[PDB]
Amino acid sequence: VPFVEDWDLVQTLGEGAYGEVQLAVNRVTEEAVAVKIVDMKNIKKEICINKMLNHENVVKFYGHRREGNIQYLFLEYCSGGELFDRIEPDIGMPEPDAQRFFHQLMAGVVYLHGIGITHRDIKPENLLLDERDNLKISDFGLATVFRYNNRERLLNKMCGTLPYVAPELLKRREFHAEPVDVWSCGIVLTAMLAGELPWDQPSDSCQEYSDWKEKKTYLNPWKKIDSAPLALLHKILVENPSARITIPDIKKDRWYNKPLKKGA
Ligand SMILES: CN1CCN(c2ccc(-c3cnc4[nH]c5cnc(C(=O)O)cc5c4c3)cc2)CC1
Repeated sequence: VPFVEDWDLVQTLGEGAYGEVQLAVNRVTEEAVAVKIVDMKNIKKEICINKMLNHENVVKFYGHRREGNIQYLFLEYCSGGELFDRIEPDIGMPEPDAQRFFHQLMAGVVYLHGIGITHRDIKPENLLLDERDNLKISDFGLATVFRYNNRERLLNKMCGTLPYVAPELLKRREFHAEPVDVWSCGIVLTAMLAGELPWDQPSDSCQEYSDWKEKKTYLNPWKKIDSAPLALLHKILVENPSARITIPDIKKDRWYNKPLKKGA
């Protein structure tokens, strides 16, 4: 079965910081793939990190090939698109659906953290869905190593997306990598259950963030969220990253372990 690496473009799937992502369809084998096209006239590091990854909740990397100035990355096509488009504005989605996606998100993040990688930009636009609605983490363009030879490195680079970034990234010179990813997962959960982001950024200058710190959960988005997931959010969206809930303890949370959804 030759000619297994000959692709035909069809649709613009999206645009990232470095370039655009297009759907490409194979020749003989009829495989569909996502191809990231960046005009280099950062992606080197993105490719290196992608080569480390192999997990059911991480978008698969197939390979790379450059042509002078234009770098191509070949990646798994997720026909369900972005989680972003499953979130209904001002509504969210059914709690059992949110719970399942959150379970899969945690699985993916545990995997990454276990191999010493932090994503640094978790948000619904970077969480894709395959044909069976399985959630897959994508876009490692801001990802980096925070643990190597069993030694943790503190981060200092401000990066990510403001509504999703943890407060310590705006307040402290250095910070631990893992609690930052945990925080963004909490913002994702909030979005799934409310169809709105709670604040522009987690700063003292942001009224909506002050309200949350004051425990005004009679306001939106919190009043739309049931007491059980809201109790989890209270543990995740903690300002002090050392007091913030860790993933092992998220996995013990009452809502996290609530039977909600029937199998397929
Ligand atoms: C209304 N439209 C519905 C469909 N939609 C959409 C459709 C497909 C994708 C899509 C599918 N597989 C994909 N596989 C990927 C691998 N890496 C990336 C990346 O940004 O790094 C991005 C992708 C990626 C994006 C993303 C969005 C775009 C909005």
